[PDB]
Amino acid sequence: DIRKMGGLFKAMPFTTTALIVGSLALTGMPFLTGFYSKDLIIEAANTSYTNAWALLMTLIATSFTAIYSTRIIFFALLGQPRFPTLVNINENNPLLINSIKRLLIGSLFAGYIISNNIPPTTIPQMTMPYYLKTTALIVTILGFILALEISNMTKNLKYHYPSNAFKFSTLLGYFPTIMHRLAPYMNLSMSQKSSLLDLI
Amino acid sequence: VAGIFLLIRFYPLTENNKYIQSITLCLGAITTLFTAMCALTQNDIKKIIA
Amino acid sequence: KMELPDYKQWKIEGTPLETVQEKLAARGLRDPWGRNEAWRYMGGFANNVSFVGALLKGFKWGFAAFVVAIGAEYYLESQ
Amino acid sequence: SWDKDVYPEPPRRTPAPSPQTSLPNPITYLTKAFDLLVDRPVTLVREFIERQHAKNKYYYYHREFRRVPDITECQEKDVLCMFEAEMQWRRDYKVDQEIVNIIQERLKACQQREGESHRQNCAKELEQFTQVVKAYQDRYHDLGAHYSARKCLAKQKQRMLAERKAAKEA
Amino acid sequence: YLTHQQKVLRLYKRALRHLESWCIHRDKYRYFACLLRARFDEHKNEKDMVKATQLLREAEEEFWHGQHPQPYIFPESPGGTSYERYECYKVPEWCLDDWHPSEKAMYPDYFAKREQWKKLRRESWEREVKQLQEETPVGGPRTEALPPARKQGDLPPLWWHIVTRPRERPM
Amino acid sequence: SGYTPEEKLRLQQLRELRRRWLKDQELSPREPVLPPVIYKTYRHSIFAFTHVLIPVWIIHYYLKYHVTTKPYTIVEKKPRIFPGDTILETGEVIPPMKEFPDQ
Amino acid sequence: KRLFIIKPSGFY
Amino acid sequence: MNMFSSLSLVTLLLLTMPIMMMSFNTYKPSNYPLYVKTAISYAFITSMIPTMMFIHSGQELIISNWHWLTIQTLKLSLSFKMDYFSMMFIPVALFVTWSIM
Amino acid sequence: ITKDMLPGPYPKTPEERAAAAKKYNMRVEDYEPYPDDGTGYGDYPKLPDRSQQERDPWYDWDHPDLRLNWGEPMHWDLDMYIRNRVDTSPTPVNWNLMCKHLFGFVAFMLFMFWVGETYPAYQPVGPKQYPYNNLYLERGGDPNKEPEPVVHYEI
Amino acid sequence: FPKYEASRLSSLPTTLDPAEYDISSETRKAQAERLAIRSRLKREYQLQYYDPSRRGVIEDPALVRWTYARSANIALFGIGPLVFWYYVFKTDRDRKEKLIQEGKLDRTFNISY
Amino acid sequence: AHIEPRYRQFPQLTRSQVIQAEFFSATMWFWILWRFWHDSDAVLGHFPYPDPSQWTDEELGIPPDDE
Amino acid sequence: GAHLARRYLGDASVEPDPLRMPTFPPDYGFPERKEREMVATQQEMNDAQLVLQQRDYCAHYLIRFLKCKRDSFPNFLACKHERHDWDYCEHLDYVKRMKEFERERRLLQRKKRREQREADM
Amino acid sequence: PLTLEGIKDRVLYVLKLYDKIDPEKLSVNSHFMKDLGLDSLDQVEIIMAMEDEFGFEIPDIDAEKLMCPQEIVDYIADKKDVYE
Ligand SMILES: CCCCCCCCCCCCO[C@@H]1O[C@H](CO)[C@@H](O[C@H]2O[C@H](CO)[C@@H](O)[C@H](O)[C@H]2O)[C@H](O)[C@H]1O
Ligand SMILES: CCCCCCCCCCCCO[C@@H]1O[C@H](CO)[C@@H](O[C@H]2O[C@H](CO)[C@@H](O)[C@H](O)[C@H]2O)[C@H](O)[C@H]1O
Repeated sequence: DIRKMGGLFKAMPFTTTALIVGSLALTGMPFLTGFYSKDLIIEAANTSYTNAWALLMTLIATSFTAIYSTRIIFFALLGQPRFPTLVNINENNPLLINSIKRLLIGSLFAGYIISNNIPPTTIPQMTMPYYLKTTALIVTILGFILALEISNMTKNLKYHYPSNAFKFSTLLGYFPTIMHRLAPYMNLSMSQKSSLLDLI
Repeated sequence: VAGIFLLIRFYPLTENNKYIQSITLCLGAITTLFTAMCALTQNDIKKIIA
Repeated sequence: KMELPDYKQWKIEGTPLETVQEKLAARGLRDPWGRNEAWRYMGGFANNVSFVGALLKGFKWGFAAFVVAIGAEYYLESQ
Repeated sequence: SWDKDVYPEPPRRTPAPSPQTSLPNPITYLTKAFDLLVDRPVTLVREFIERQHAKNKYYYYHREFRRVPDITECQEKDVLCMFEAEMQWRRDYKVDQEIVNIIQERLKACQQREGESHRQNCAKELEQFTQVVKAYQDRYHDLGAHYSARKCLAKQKQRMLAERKAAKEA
Repeated sequence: YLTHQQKVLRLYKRALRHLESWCIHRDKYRYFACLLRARFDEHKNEKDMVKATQLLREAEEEFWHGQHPQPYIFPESPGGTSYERYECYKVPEWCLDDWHPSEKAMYPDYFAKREQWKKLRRESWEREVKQLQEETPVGGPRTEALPPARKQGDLPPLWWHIVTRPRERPM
Repeated sequence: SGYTPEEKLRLQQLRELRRRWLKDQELSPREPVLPPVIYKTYRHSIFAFTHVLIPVWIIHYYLKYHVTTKPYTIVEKKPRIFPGDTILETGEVIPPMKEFPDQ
Repeated sequence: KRLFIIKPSGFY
Repeated sequence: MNMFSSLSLVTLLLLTMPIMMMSFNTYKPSNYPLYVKTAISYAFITSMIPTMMFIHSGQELIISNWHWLTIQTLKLSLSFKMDYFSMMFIPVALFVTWSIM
Repeated sequence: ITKDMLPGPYPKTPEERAAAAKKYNMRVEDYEPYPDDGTGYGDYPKLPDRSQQERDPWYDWDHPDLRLNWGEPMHWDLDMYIRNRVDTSPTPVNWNLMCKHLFGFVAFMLFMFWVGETYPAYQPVGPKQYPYNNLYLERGGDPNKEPEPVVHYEI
Repeated sequence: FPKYEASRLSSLPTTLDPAEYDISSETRKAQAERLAIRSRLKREYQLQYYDPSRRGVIEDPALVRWTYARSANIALFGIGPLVFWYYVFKTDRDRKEKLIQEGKLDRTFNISY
Repeated sequence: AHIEPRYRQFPQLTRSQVIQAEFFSATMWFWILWRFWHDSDAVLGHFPYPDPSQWTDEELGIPPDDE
Repeated sequence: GAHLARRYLGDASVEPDPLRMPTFPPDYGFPERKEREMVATQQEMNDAQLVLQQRDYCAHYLIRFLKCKRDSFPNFLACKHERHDWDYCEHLDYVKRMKEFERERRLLQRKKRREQREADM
Repeated sequence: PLTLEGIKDRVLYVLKLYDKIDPEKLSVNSHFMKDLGLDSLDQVEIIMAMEDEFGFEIPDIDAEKLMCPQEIVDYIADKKDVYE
C-alpha cells in the first residue's frame, strides 16, 4: 500500500533513481526509451483520418499517465515515512542492483538504438502544425502540474467526503463487482435448477 | 503483448479493412482512458503499475 | 540484543505535529499520541525533497557533463 | 537433391559487398568463425559417414501401379471389378491431394521469396494454384466421409448434365 | 451476542482506521483522530440506553456513508495481500509418521524428541477426556471455552493441535 | 473486559507447551546426518561448449544435410538490389537512376 | 539458527 | 543463410536445455536458478547475431524443418518465421528476462 | 450413518418439522424447508442465501478455508458460495446505483464513438498520389488488360 | 445518507440491520440456544479430532446429508432450446444450400471440409 | 548481515548504492540535454508548416470571378 | 481541425470533401499544367522491394537512403543526409497535397459566388 | 527475528510515548484500567498503536482481553512463534 510508504527518496537511492527514470520514460520524456515510440504514435494519430472521439480519449489518457506516475513518486518516495518503526530498508544486493541497472540502461538508450537501426517501412508524417506536433508533450506537462496540485492538497487539514467519480475510479467502474458476481451466479445456477409440453 | 503482436502479424489483412481499423481504434481508446482513470485512485503499488 | 534509542528524545516541537497541537488546543482538545509519531519528522527523515527536486536528481552533474561535451565537440570540429 | 522442375526456383542474384564505412563488419568475421568452428568440423563428420555409406550401397524403388479398368467400366454389383476400380480411384485421390500440396508449396515459397513485391511477382504461381484447386474441388469436394468412385462418378455426371443443358440453352 | 459497549468500541476502532486511510499523512491523521475521539467523549456518559442506542445506530449510518471504498488492510489480515500466503508451506505434523526410515535417519535427535512428545500425548489423553467429562453439564457444553489443567502434572484438555500447529513461517 | 482467571491459566499452560514445542524444532549441530577468475573463465568456457557449440554443431548438421536437401524447407527473402549494385553470380552491373532534379 | 522443516515424505 | 538459420534455432534450443536437464535429473540443484539465468544470457548473445544480420541487409527467412502432419491438402510443418518482428523482439525479450531472472 | 439421519420427504406435520430440525442439528424455530414442489429438495433446510466470504474470518472454524464447522448444515448451494466463486458481501455503493453508473458510462462512450465516426478528424490535404497509374501493376493488376491512365500534375 | 438497498448479490451490512440493535430477551435466548448446539457439535468433533489413536476421516453426517440430497433427483432443459437451435441452424443451412445451388456462395479455395 | 536494522531511524547506506544512483541519474540528464541539443527538431518540429491563406490565386489556378 | 469547425459547424457546401477530392478538372484555371515526374522506374522499386505505400513520387530518395544504410553497417548513425533528403521530399509532397485542398476550397467558394449572382439575376 | 525481550521492550516503548500514562509507574504487569486509570476507549487506541508498531492486526475479540503490557507481549509472541 503506497499509503504506508513515503520518505524513501534517500533511504533507497538506487530504487529511487530507477523509479524516476522509469516514470519519465513511461510518460514520454523526450529522448528516453518511451519517447521514440509514444511521441511518434501521438503524432500519427493526430494527423490521421480518424475517429475524433477516440483521438480525444487517447490524449486525455496520455495526460492521466502523468498523474498516476506522479502519484507513485509522490506517495512512495516523497514526504515523511509512514511505514512501521523497525526499519529493514536494504537495497544493497548485487543481484538486485545489477538486474535493475541493465534495465535502467535499456530504459535510457534502447529506444534510440532500436529507432536508428530498424529499416523504414512507412512514410512517417513529419509536416503538421505546432499544436499537433507538441500535443503529447503539453498534455503530459499539464498532467504533471495538475498531479502536483492534487497530491499537495492531501496535506491540508481538510477532510472530504468521497465524490461519485472517486468511487467509480476506486472500484474500477464496478465492472468486477457487478460482472464477477452476476455472471458466475447465472451460470452456476443455470444447471443446478415449467413447461407442460415437456411434462408429457 | 501477445494480443497486439497477433494483430501486427496480420497487418497485411487489416491494412485493407477500414472497418476493423475503426473497431480496434475505438476499443483501444476506451481501454487506454478507462484503465488510466482506474489507476488514478489505486493504492496498491502493483495494481497501479498493472 | 537490540538497543532502542532513548525514548525521551521524541518531541513534537519543531514539527508539523506542533502545528496540529496548536489547532487542537484552540478547540480545547489535545493529542496524546504525538510523541509516538515524532520519529517520522526527525533525523534523516526531517528534510525530503519536493517533486521537482526529485525529478532534478542528477541534473547538476548531468549538465556539467553536458557543457563539457558540447564544448569538446566545438573544439573537435572547429579545428 | 530434388527435381528443380517440380520445385522451381529463380536464379539467385546477390549483390556484391559495397562498404561505405571504415568500421569492420562484425558479420564478416563471425562468418569466418562459423565456417572454421562450426561448418568445418560438421563437414568432416559427414564426409566420414558418407564413406561408410559408399561401402554398403543398396537400392529401393518407387512402386508402379498398372492401370486397371475404372468404375465406369464395372458392371453394377460386380464386386471384383468394382474393388480394383475402387482401390485405383483411392490411390489417385491420394495423389491429387499431394499435387495440390506441391502447388501450394510453390505459392508459399514464392510469397516469402519475393518479399514486398510478392503481389506482382507471384501471379503465375497464384493462377496455377487457383486452377488446380478448382479442378480438385470439382473431382472430390462434397463427396462426404463415405466417398467412393461411385459417388465421384455420380457427381461428375451431374456436372456434365448441367454443362450439356447450359450449352443446349446457349 | 455483542454488548452495547463492544459495539461502540468496534465502531471506534473501525472509524479510526478508515479515517487513517483518508488522511494518509500522520500529522493530518493525528489531528482528525482527536476530533473523532472528542465526538465519542461527547456522549460517553449517556445513561439513557434508548438514546445511547440511537446514537450508535446513527453513527453506523454515518460510518457507512464516509467509509473509504479501499481502506488500508494489514498485509496478513483477511483480504490483505499476504493473507494465506504461506498456507501452502504448512504441513501437518502427522506427515512425519510416514517418512521412510532413511529420511528419519537424517534427523536422529529431532525424531527422538518427537517420540517424547507422542508419548506425552498418549499418557495425557485419558485424563483430558475424564476432566472434560466431569466438568461438562448434563446437556453438553453451553460454550466453546475449554478449562485449564487443575492438578500438577496435568495438561490442559485438548492441547495437541494448538501446541503443535505449524509455524507461521514454516519454510 | 479481560481474561478470566481460568482463561489466563489455560493460556499460560498452552504457551509453555507451545514454546517448548517450538524450541524442539531446532536442529542439533550434527543434523542433517547426510549419507556419503581462472575458475570463471573455465565455467563459462565449459558452459559455452556444451550449451552453444555442441547444439550448433547438431543443428548445423541437421540443417545442412537433412533440411536444406528438401525443397522449400528454408526459403530466404531474396536480397534487395539497388541501382549501382554488382551481382556476384553473373557479374551484372545494375544501372544507376536517372538524374535527380534538385532540392 | 536452523529449524526443522516439516515436509511430506519425498522418498517414495 | 547457414549461420543465420543455425543460430536462430540454437537460441530456442538453448532455452529448452535447462528444461531437459531438470526433467531427466542430470543437473546440479545447488544453483539451478543461476543455471537458468546463464542460459538466458547466452541465448541473448546468440540471438543478437541473426538480428545483426537482419539489420545489415534485411535478411529474412522461414525454416520449415519438420513435416509433422498432412490432412489431405493441408500440410502442417514445424515452421519458424525469422522476420522483422521475430528478429527485433527476441533479443528484447531475452534481455529483459535476463534481468528479471 | 443410518437411514433416519439422512434427508427425507418434505415435512407434513409439526412433529415431522421438529424431527427434521433435530436431524439437521438446527433449532426448530430456525428450521425451514424449501417450499414443496417438483424440484426435489425434500426436507433439506433452506438456509440464508449468503456467501461463505461473509462469515467471520477470525473465528476458529473447523474448515477455515470453507469457513464451516463440523456438523453444521451446509447450504444447498454451498459449492456456489465458496470463497472462490459467488460473493454476496455488502458493497460501499448500492447495487442499483452501480449498475446505472456502469451502464451509463458504456452507453455514453458508445454514443460518442458513433458521433466521432460520423465527424472524423483529418488534415486539410488532398489524396496521396502514386505513379504508374496508381501502381496498377504492383497491386497485381492484370498485365494484359490496359488500365485507365491516372495522371497527376504539379502544383 | 441515502438508505442502503440490499440485493441478492449485495446483502445488508449487519451494522445497518435494525434487528441487530433491538435485541429482546427471547432473542437472547435464541442466541444462547444456537451457541449450545454449536458448542455441543464442537465438543463431539474435538473429542475425535484430538484422539491420539484415531487415523482416518471423521465422518461428518452434515456433509453426507448434503451430498445425498444434492445427488438425488436425476427454459434450458426441455425441448424449448432444442427447437430454438433447430430453427437457427436449419434456417442458416437452407440459405447456404440455396446459394450454393444458384452458384452465388464463394467457395473458390474451399477444398477442406 | 552487512546492513543492520535501525529502530525509528534513517537506515544505514553504503557508498556504492549512493554513487551508482547518482551516476545513473546524471547520465539520464546528460543524455536528455545532449539529444535535445542535437535533435531539438524531434521535439518542436521538423519542417515549416505553410499558411494556406497566403497562397496566391495565380499559383493555385483560381480564375477570376468573370470567366 | 480549424477547417473541421468550418465544415461541421458552418457551410459544408464550400468545404472540400476529403473522400471525393478533386471535383474540378485538373487543368481548370491552369493554362498548361505540367505532369509529375517519376525518377525511379518500376523495376528499380520492384528490385529494391520497397513497401508499396513507399512507392510514391519520392521513392528515388528512399532507394538512395536504403542503399546507404546497407553500405554503412555497422555505423548506424551514418546516412543522416540521405534520410533528410528523403524526409524533405516527403514534406514537399505533403505541401502539394495541402495546396490541392486549398485549391479545391477556393474553387468551391468561387462556385458559390457565381451561383449567388446568377441566383440574384 | 523477534525475541521475547525484544517484543517486551517495544511494547513498553510505545506506552512510554503515550501522554496518558506516567512512565515511572508503568510496568509489564500494570493493568490499564485498575492501575493506570485508563478507560476502554483508551485501551482501543493502545491496541491500534501496538498493531501499527508490529505491523499486524489484533482482532477485536482478542484485543479487548489484553489489559496489561505482559498480556500484549504474550499475545504477540504466540502469533509470531517467538519462544526465547
Ligand atoms: C473522460 C471520460 C468522459 C466520459 C465520462 C462519462 C460519465 C457518464 C456517467 C453516466 C452515468 C450517470 O448515472 C446517473 O448518476 C446519478 C448520480 O446520482 C444518478 O442520480 C440519481 O440517483 C441518485 C441515487 O439513487 C439519487 O440521489 C437521485 O435519484 C438521482 O441523483 C442517476 O440515477 C444516474 O442515471
Ligand atoms: C559521456 C558522459 C555521460 C554522463 C556522465 C555523468 C557522470 C556524472 C558522475 C557524477 C558522480 C557524482 O557522485 C555523487 O554526487 C552526489 C552529489 O549530490 C553526492 O551526493 C552529495 O549530495 C547528497 C545530498 O544532496 C548527499 O549524498 C551528500 O551531501 C553528498 O554525497 C554523492 O555522494 C556522490 O556519490
